[PDB]
Amino acid sequence: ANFTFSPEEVARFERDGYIGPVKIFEPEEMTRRWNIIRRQLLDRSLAIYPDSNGKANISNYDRHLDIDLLAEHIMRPEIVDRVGSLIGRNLLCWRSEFFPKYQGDEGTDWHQAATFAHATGKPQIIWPSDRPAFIGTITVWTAFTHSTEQNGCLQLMPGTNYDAYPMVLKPGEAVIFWSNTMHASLPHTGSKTDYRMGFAARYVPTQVQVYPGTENLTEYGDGINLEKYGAVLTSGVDEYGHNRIARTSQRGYEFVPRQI
Ligand SMILES: O=C(O)CCC(=O)C(=O)O
Ligand SMILES: O=C(O)CCC(=O)C(=O)O
Ligand SMILES: [Fe+2]
Repeated sequence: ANFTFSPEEVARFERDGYIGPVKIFEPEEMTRRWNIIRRQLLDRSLAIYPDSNGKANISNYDRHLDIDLLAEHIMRPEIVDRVGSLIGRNLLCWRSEFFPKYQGDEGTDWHQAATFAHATGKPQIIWPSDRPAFIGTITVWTAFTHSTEQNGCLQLMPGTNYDAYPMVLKPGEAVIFWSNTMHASLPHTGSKTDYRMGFAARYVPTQVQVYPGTENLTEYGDGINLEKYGAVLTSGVDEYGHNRIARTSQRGYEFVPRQI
């Protein structure tokens, strides 16, 4: 079993800043899992972040650190072998978050997101640098429900300032892109019972510093509390040790690095 990208695939990712759809799970399997996960999300008894109104809580950040199925999701070979083909075999999953969309939600115009924390503007991800430090993170956006044009799917732009495709996904399919890739989104114009649920997991090679400058902090903002936070070594080895790391989830799920 190997899901590394071909030189071709890797090439078009380099060209577009994204690649998708890529199958992670069969639609029925994804749905089966999401049926469990959806209910488990409700129990926060072991969630690493406390009750708050910050987006870390409201958008359920890093539940892969306490929900078994999410813990397994970020470890999946279908995800890891692919991301590894892009930024290396020594991979860290430093975050996961949910992206729901409901009837009436508006779309967004063309833009690119930054990895700075909203509450403080502090950079969350810092790459090694000679002066400006790169701050991007490969994001794996998995459709837990279908992502359609009708329910507000994302929009990606081919090629890379200058030199409108809808990324529709079936449950279990994912789109992989740099967190700062140019994108937009359509408004949700479907029925009120048709919600879209995307689960995003973000990865950075081991040499990247996650949550820099927080050595003596816990309360970080936006509901994020680093006390029980740790990045997960998804594959390879960590020759750095400069990041908070979680070898095990709050429920005892052991994260055994995959040797692509
Ligand atoms: O969900 C949406 O409607 C837009 C999402 C978006 O623009 C983003 O995640 O960068
Ligand atoms: O994950 C990202 O790309 C940005 C995250 C962010 O801005 C935040 O958590 O406040
Ligand atoms: Fe966006």
